[PDB]
Formats: sequence, C-alpha cells, structure tokens
Amino acid sequence: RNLQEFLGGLSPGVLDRLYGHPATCLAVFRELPSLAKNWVMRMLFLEQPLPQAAVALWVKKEFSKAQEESTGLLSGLRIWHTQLLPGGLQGLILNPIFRQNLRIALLGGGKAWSDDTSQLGPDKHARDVPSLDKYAEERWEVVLHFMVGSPSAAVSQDLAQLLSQAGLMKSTEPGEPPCITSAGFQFLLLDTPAQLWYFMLQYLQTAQSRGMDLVEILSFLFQLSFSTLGKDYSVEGMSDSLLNFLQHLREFGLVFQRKRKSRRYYPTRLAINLSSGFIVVETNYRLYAYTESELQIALIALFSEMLYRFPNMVVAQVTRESVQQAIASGITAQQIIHFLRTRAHPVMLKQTPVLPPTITDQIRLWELERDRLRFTEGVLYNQFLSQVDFELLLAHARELGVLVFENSAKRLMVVTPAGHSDVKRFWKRQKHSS
Amino acid sequence: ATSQDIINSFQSIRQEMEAYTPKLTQVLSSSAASSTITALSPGGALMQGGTQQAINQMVPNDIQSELKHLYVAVGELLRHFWSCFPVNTPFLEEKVVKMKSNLERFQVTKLCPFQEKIRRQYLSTNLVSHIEEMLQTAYNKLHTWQSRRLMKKT
Repeated sequence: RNLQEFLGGLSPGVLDRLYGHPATCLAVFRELPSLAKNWVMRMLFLEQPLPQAAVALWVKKEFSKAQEESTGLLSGLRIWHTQLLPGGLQGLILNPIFRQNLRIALLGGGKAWSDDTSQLGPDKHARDVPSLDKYAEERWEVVLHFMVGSPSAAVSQDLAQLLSQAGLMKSTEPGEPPCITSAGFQFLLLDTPAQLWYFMLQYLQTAQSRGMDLVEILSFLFQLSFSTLGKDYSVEGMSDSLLNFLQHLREFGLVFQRKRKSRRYYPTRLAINLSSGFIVVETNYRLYAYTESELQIALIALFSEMLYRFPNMVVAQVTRESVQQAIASGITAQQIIHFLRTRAHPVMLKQTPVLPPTITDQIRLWELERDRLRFTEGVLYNQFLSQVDFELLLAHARELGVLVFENSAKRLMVVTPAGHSDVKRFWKRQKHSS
Repeated sequence: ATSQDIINSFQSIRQEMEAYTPKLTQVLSSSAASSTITALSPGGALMQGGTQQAINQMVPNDIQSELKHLYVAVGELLRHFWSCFPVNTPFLEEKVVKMKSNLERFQVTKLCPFQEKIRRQYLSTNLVSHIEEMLQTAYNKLHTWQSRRLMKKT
C-alpha cells in the first residue's frame, strides 16, 4: 500500500491534526498527482472558495478523467472541502490549517522543525556519510538475517513480536524461533525502500496497540524524510514515547545515535527515502552481479542457479528449474522482474527497456506453468429429468452464490461442497411441494 | 536617453536594493489573486471567448457570397493598380487615374449599399473595415506618388 491509501482510511480529525506540522504538509503535497499540485499552488493565496464548474473548466474535456481522479483524491485526503456558496452554488476552498502550514513551510514563518544544533557545539564523536551508510546497511542486513533465522543476528524480542504480527514469521511452538512463511519470502524479495515502507505501515497499523500517538510518529517520520544527510539534530523537544520509537529506529538503522542518552542523532540515506545497480542480465539467461554481501548472493540464488563466485563478482544462470522452485516457494514472476529492474546495472539502463523482453517473457511463461491446471472441489449434478426443473435449481444455486460451473446444453452444474446441503434441501423441498 | 537623471535613478535603485530583505505577505494578496484568476478565467480579458462566436453562421451566407464577390473585385482592381505601378511612362499616369475612378465608382455602387445593409442588420463584424483599409492604403499610396511627381517637377 502507498501513503495515500493509508491516509485516506484515517478519520478527519487525524488528517486535520497531521496538517498542523509543516513537514507533513510537504510530504502530502509531493505525493499528489501533477494536476493536483497545480491546483494546490493556484489556490494557495485564495481566501474565497471557487465554484466547482470554474475549477472543472481549467482542464480540457479529453482529460476530464484525470481531473475527476485528482479531485476525488484531494477530497479523500481532505486537503480542500466543499463550501455552500451563497445562491445555491458549491464553493471549493483548501483547508486553512493545511494552507497556512504549507505557506509557512514554503514562504517561511514560525520556528524551525528542529529545536537547535549549535547549542551543544560540534559533535565529539561525529561520523561520516560513508560510515552512516555502512552502519545502515549492516543494520538492515542483520534484520534480514534475523528474518532468515541465522544465529549471527540477535535482535530485541519486541522486533520478533512485530515480525510475528506482520505475518512474515510465525512462532508455532513457544521458545523455538519462528518459521518464516511464504509472505516472509515475498517481503524478503521486495526492494529495500519498499521493505522499509511496508515495515513502517505495519508499525503504524499496530501503533495504537502500544498507546503511541500516530500523528506525532507520522510528523517525526516526515521531518526525518526531509532532513539533510550528514547533519545531526536535537533529540530534545520530543515526547518520551516518540523517543522510545526513535530507539526502534536506532535498531532499524534509519537513525544513527551513539548512545541512548545522547542528544544528537544523524539521519541516514535510508530515512530520507522512507517517504517515497550491480546486476547485468544477458540474453543467454546469465546474471553477472557486482556484489559481495551474502544478502544479495542469497537473494539471487533464491531464483537462479549459481555458477561462479569471484571475490567481487557472481555469475549465475537463470534456468527453468530454478524459477519453478522459486515460484513454488511463493515468489511471483512480477516480483522477480521488478527486483531485476531495480538492481539493474547502469550499463543496461541505455537499453529500452532496461531488461531484454525475451528474458522477462520467458520468466512469465515459466510462471504460467504452475497454474496450468485449475482445481475446484465440488459436487456434480447430472440427474436432471426436465430442463425447466434444471433451470429452477440452477437459478436457486446462483442466488445462493455457490455455483462453480454450469452447462445448460447438457443440464450439468457444479456447486461448492458447503452449498451442497442447501441445494439438496431445496431440491427435496420442491419435489415435496410437487 | 535623458540627462544625468538616469545615473541618479541608477544610484537610487542601487542604494534601495543594497539593503534588501525578502517578504512574504507583500508578494501576493487575496484581492490580487482573485483579480488574476478572473482575468485568466474563461471569458476574461486574456481569455476572451467570443472571437466571432458564430461567424460561420453569423452574417448570413447570402451576404457572405456578396462579400466574397466584392473581395474578388477589389483584389482584381488593386492587382491592376499595382501592375500599373510604378508609373515610368506618361501613358500609365492616366491609367492609374482611371483605375482610381473605377475604384471609387465601385465603392459607391456596392460598398455603400453593403454598409447600409450591414447597419440595417446590425452585424457586429467589421467586414467593411478590411476593405476600407486596402482602399485607403491604395488611395494614400497614389496621393503620395502624385506628391512625389509634383515635387520632381519643382
């Protein structure tokens, strides 16, 4: 799910409170479509609502579908609201709080998002951007290894409970480590920013369980998204619960902090992209990956056969058997294609499309092999003496919604096993009434 | 352009922008935005939507055929006039005068009843204006050439 889908399902009060922070308004604005952004900018300095027809006349007739989609999205996000214009007309005006906060974030005003940074002076134990990136990568690899279950990764029990609630891994027997399900494999195959966003959404959906303010967490996350890389910020000025949440971020590698009591924290590149190549693919079904970490090697080996492992290179061959095994593990072909496209080497970016069509088509065809046969358990009826009697029973089954397949030519029909009892009673009752 | 007042204005603006501070409220106002939208709204000054609304069906085609005939006649007469121009021989001098007389007679005979019919039907289009512009231009050119001819004899 995207950010807009999550925001649209929130209550109007939550949306109104979210707009109170300038950082949140910018994040919402940058998620809007291109047409919506122009409307927002035009209505930035309007103190009066505009007629719906007047706004509708800005876009041409052919692009009316996009206009309707953008208007519906804006209404769902509650950026603007309909006003009863005098004379029976309907006026459209942006939310005053959201508009004011957006203007403050753009034009200026109020206090800065962060409290201050020069009060404590220079950092005694400051790091560098490559060091922060390495720390974030190490944390993410540790998390993904703990998803696999290797003993090399040791995380807090709360993280394991969160993963269990996320459905990636289930602890059937207490004490023993949880077993990763098919959804866990699908999530592991997902891209790193996508994995971060999914994890954050799962956290937010269960945020109320810990008694934490959703609005504050969202505002802090959006503020972190727009933060400048390599620059620290003051921990002070935040509620304790948020601080606890920040600790979880320290576990996830999004935010670097030397000590729990330290007043400084350095956002990482992963945190920046939270709001939103080394693999070469050849026409002979060969992958040449410029990677060294065991994570990428395992990910590639999930859907391909490894051949050679040079110290800075991995040569693998994509075969039918490997792709079939990966699909049987629960990973779909679209996920594999998206993973290959995301990790595509910059050299392949010249090609249009980046991945050769033959390989993607072959992978999709290999995916279609598994679902060649379709299975539907049910009960077969073939003892219809009269067409009219068959029609009535078929209509009753369709009313019950338990029909699976019908053949009026030969008076043949199939119903679900659960609905067989109702059909049997109905057929017996009709004969009794006869 | 002007005197040292230009340098004085340059120094004044240099001093004024020497101490420059960004502003937010003064940049735009609700009244200014509303006026700009009204100007840019359909039917506004920049968005003039009329532009001869139904000129395809305005000024009925009976008049349109007559207008096209007048256009063809004026074009032919002006083509003859400009072919005569420039006048390099005394023979052409009388020919241009005859062409001017024919133009005036044609105007009085056709355009004046045409103008009367347009005024009676109150057509909003200035169809006659372009025809007058070409005829006025031709008359001005002929008058200028005659003035030059008089000056050459001085």
